[PDB]
Amino acid sequence: SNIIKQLEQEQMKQDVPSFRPGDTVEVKVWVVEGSKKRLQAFEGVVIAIRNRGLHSAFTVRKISNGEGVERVFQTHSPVVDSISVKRRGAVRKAKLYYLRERTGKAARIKERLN
Amino acid sequence: AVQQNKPTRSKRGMRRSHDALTAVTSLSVDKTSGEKHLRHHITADGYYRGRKVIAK
Amino acid sequence: MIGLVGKKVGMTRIFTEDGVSIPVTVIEVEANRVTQVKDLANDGYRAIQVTTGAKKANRVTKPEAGHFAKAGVEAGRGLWEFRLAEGEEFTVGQSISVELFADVKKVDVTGTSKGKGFAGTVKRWNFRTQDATHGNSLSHRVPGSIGQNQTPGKVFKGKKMAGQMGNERVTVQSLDVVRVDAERNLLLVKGAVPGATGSDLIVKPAVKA
Amino acid sequence: MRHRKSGRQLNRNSSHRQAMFRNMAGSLVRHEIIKTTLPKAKELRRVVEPLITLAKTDSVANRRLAFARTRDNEIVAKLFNELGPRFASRAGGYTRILKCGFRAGDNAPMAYIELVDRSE
Amino acid sequence: MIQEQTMLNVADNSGARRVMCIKVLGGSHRRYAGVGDIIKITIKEAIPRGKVKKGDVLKAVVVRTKKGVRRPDGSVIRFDGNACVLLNNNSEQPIGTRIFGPVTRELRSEKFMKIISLAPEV
Amino acid sequence: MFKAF
RNA sequence: AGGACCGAACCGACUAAUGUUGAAAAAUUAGCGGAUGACUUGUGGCUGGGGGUGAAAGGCCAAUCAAACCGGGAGAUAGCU
RNA sequence: CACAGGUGGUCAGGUAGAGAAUACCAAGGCGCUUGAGAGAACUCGGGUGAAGGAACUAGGCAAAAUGGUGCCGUAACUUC
RNA sequence: AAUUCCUUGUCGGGUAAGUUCCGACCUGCACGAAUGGCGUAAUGAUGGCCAGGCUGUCUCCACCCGAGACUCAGUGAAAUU
RNA sequence: GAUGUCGGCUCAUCACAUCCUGGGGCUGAAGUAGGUCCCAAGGGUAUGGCUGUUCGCCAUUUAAAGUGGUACGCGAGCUGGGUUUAGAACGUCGUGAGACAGUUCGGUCCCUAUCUGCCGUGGGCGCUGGAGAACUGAGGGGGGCUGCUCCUAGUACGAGAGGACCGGAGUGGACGCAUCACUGGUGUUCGGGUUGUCAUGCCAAUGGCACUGCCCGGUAGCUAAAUGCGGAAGAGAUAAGUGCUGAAAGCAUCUAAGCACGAAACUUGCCCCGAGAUGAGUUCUCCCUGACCCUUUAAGGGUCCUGAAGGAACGUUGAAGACGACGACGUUGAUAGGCCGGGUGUGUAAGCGCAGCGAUGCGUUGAGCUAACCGGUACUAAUGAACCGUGAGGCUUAACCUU
Ligand SMILES: [Mg+2]
Ligand SMILES: [Mg+2]
Ligand SMILES: [Mg+2]
Ligand SMILES: [Mg+2]
Ligand SMILES: [Mg+2]
Ligand SMILES: [Mg+2]
Ligand SMILES: [Mg+2]
Ligand SMILES: [Mg+2]
Ligand SMILES: [Mg+2]
Ligand SMILES: [Mg+2]
Ligand SMILES: [Mg+2]
Ligand SMILES: [Mg+2]
Ligand SMILES: [Mg+2]
Ligand SMILES: [Mg+2]
Ligand SMILES: [Mg+2]
Ligand SMILES: [Mg+2]
Ligand SMILES: [Mg+2]
Ligand SMILES: [Mg+2]
Ligand SMILES: [Mg+2]
Ligand SMILES: [Mg+2]
Ligand SMILES: [Mg+2]
Ligand SMILES: [Mg+2]
Ligand SMILES: [Mg+2]
Ligand SMILES: [Mg+2]
Ligand SMILES: [Mg+2]
Ligand SMILES: [Mg+2]
Ligand SMILES: [Mg+2]
Ligand SMILES: [Mg+2]
Ligand SMILES: [Mg+2]
Ligand SMILES: [Mg+2]
Ligand SMILES: [Mg+2]
Ligand SMILES: [Mg+2]
Ligand SMILES: [Mg+2]
Ligand SMILES: [Mg+2]
Repeated sequence: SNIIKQLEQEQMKQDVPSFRPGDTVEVKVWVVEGSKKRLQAFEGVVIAIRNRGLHSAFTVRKISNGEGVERVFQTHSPVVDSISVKRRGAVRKAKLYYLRERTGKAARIKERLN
Repeated sequence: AVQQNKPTRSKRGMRRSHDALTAVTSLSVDKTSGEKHLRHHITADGYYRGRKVIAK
Repeated sequence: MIGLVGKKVGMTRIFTEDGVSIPVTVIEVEANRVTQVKDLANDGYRAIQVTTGAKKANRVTKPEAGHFAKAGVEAGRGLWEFRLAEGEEFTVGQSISVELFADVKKVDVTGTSKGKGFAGTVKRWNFRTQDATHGNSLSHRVPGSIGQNQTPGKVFKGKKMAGQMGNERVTVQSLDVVRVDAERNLLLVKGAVPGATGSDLIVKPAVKA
Repeated sequence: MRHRKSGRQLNRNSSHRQAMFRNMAGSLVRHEIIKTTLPKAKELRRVVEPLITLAKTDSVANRRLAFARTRDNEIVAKLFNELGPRFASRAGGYTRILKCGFRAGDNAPMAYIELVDRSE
Repeated sequence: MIQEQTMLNVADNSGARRVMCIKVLGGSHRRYAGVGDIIKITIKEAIPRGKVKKGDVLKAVVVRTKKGVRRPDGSVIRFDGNACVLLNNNSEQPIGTRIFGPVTRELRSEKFMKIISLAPEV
Repeated sequence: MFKAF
């Protein structure tokens, strides 16, 4: 699969930062409003990350206007511009799917002060 | 579920035409010990490919 | 129009500046050496016999190697034929590469499907499964009735039944050509194609047009 | 379907299958040569050989890991004291399978499995 | 994936709390209604003194689903619950005057520009 | 088993 | 105190599946009812066929019951096959 | 029948537990008299499941679910 | 109505839609007072109906773990004809 | 001396007196939308509430929710709710035993497939020397549905309301095919958390059992809900039908001679099987160039020499597979395992120190472990051979190469 590796390698984003499950991440995504392009910020807690090279993706959960929302971002897609870690959280599990059943105080994540 | 007529000897024989066994095509000879054996199997005295694989 | 024989390297994702992701099957098309030309005067039809790849010299039968020697070509994986229309001609030993598809918008891909072995009617023919409860006795996913009593007194030919599924030639039509990379002998086609990774693959111009 | 899957079930559940190879693996370490059915010998390769690789480097953590996979201190001592040093230079392939006909009781195919350095 | 017998929350102030889908319009044997699809619904719970009452048969457009919405780049947007906006049966126009919760871009059509304008997010 | 009346 | 309550042994047999040339001529598996009482159980005894016994289903009376089983009248009779 | 049935008493260990339930063990006794491979349909006994949640069906059949201690609290109807 | 033929009677409730269910009407084919009438707390492996929870019951099946099925060695049936 | 019922489920197949889609004639057909008749069977031709129901009514959809035959198709395929055993009760009839196309509650659905048929998959032989490949395509099968929006055009039409045909574009429903790149499911062969108990002497650390003990995540593979594609244009001959020229019949007349158009039907076009197509085809390569002996002297038998092409067998095995089969490889070798490196998944191992009375926390440390995956590596196993298969391939005639 060296052919696939070269094809995927040539189009992998290079400025991807380092982030982990449980850290609050803000992602800038291109949104097209007619002819004019625009950027909107989606900020939330990273509850799941899959690393597959070009096919890597991560899931961000946020509560917006009283409704829970989950977005699965393709990290290397051109749609996403930059990733910023506003806060670093310490968790014991790779996947935080249990957060879906909690809200408010029960959903708090302790900060990772390494 | 069960037959309506007794099948004949002929039908019985034809069904058994494919039940015949096949003999081993040939038997390999150990390079040094000299006993005939199945290919890729050790000989009676434990030899294989000219080396005494098994002590017994 | 003449096609080419390639190998299913795998599947990949191609990103576009507009933000759209195109799933592309990567097909490697090495040099296609023509081994024989079929003529009306001798064979009754116009076609070209081609071979691709290489195979170990210890396993090329001189009946096959002699065929390659006749055309002065190195033995390939196998032999395939393509029909010739009125306007195209070729010479024995000519090497054809992936640029032939550089001017082709759509291609036709054929290959052997993945073998599912002995498949039941539910999997093979999308038969509806019967009740899993409510008294059903050993007939949860059985085919059911297969006839209409005495009047026909038989099962009609072509009745859908359990049997071998897959492992057969299949053609997928009207696949967009995303990109042609003649510097690495690769062809990218949108969508999936029959067969597993590394299987022989035949690519032809879209007949449907 | 069985596409690209590995590991023979051998008509046993996971618990029984795991236990059998733990005992058989210890037997091969204790006795440099054993007799068993051909399919079992092939499956055993994926159990005993990794243990020998673990014994290549001697450490408290590795010994405890070996103990968890054999549950026999005598085998663990054999792995790290004798087998490890002997196979220090070999890059895998610490076991060899030899076919020895068929079992009289049920005609099962039998094959000897042994360490490659049994020569003495 | 919205079918018959599925319960949906109401994302508008028409007065209904949760409605019951009774038909997936737009085809024969059609069984699924994603975001932006119109469905026939019956109101099950509603607030008093609202402009709609329990037992009314209307149609609504799905604005949020647990199964989520797929984007061209492969990204998927999921919501914690299914929601819909009630529409007038004859004119297929929104009945409520305010939308609750985030809305998805797939309803960016001339027939649903009213919902997008009134939506709080995107 | 069966009956016919 | 209780023909009281929950629940094992014990005695029952409501549902489902399996089995239906069964492991079994009535069972197994998972649930289920009673479980100090009109309870259950060991040993022995008594009631005999137009009779017994029956909280009553024509149930049961040795895998047999709108009249048990065995022998006899008997080679009943059969305008039927 | 070397049959997944039936058959009355006596003895009653350890940890957890209200317990002779249940789990793992002691003493003690066993692995049930065809095996070896393969890992198709289908059947049997089980595990998990995206979104929906009785739309199944004669019928929520079957499955899933509830499940223990204390403490708070508990309606109509009651022969109290 | 365990009783009603006509009959899915008529009206109301429940459902988006109810030959069933609940309430009422009385035109009771063919209720009725110890072969008992009408009520009735509690009880029921009892009949009908509804709701919450719950789910592969289903939309629509997918995967997996075991015992058969399949192959090899040994033993070796049956109904039927 | 036995042909098992209503309905449901599953799976269907045919007819055309056609429900939708297609082509037309009339219309009391302005348009839109209808009415009626003709041709057309290629495809398609609802989910629910009540009831055992078919049916029917009702709710809401659809381009339409066609009518029938097939033992009122289909119980050695399922179900057993209804009828139609034994129990019991109501009303009713009878003095009574009992009885009721009256109503109520409860109530055993057996069969391991011999043959035909059908769905798959092999063996044998044949195709006239043998062998390895690629093909021609006689034949056969699969596929054939359709909505909505936009443009043409608010144009034709109409007083207005309303509102096109004919042609284009886009996006859907259902169905079918393929595949795992993505989103997910599963993942009892990968990590981790945790309850009870037992054991490894003990602490520590681990293992067994308890549905995988209960759980949280998960690689490969499989897979749909996931995402790619498909139905067609085009051609030929036509149905109903509309026409050209044109007589029989000075006219007329689509017809008798001669021409043209005409539909999802038909033959092709697209996809798949296919020379057992015994009518057994074609093309391109490869292999064999010896002695004799007998009489029943002929497509004769037999001995010696010879054993080619190739195949089979065995072994390592496969995203091939029930078994056969099929594909890869066998040292002149990456076929499988292991090994090395990497990637995934889990989430900071063990040991030791540092803080705390302690549970525990922190440091070493994104550590340790890591299945099927990726790129490599002969460390292990794929043996030197034997086995099968031969030695120039009938006759007649013809056309050539000839003497
Ligand atoms: Mg396969
Ligand atoms: Mg049964
Ligand atoms: Mg079953
Ligand atoms: Mg016939
Ligand atoms: Mg077995
Ligand atoms: Mg276990
Ligand atoms: Mg009591
Ligand atoms: Mg009790
Ligand atoms: Mg029981
Ligand atoms: Mg009686
Ligand atoms: Mg008896
Ligand atoms: Mg007499
Ligand atoms: Mg007599
Ligand atoms: Mg026994
Ligand atoms: Mg116990
Ligand atoms: Mg299995
Ligand atoms: Mg689910
Ligand atoms: Mg239904
Ligand atoms: Mg139940
Ligand atoms: Mg349960
Ligand atoms: Mg009433
Ligand atoms: Mg009375
Ligand atoms: Mg009682
Ligand atoms: Mg056998
Ligand atoms: Mg008869
Ligand atoms: Mg046609
Ligand atoms: Mg209906
Ligand atoms: Mg209901
Ligand atoms: Mg019938
Ligand atoms: Mg039936
Ligand atoms: Mg039948
Ligand atoms: Mg019944
Ligand atoms: Mg009568
Ligand atoms: Mg300890």
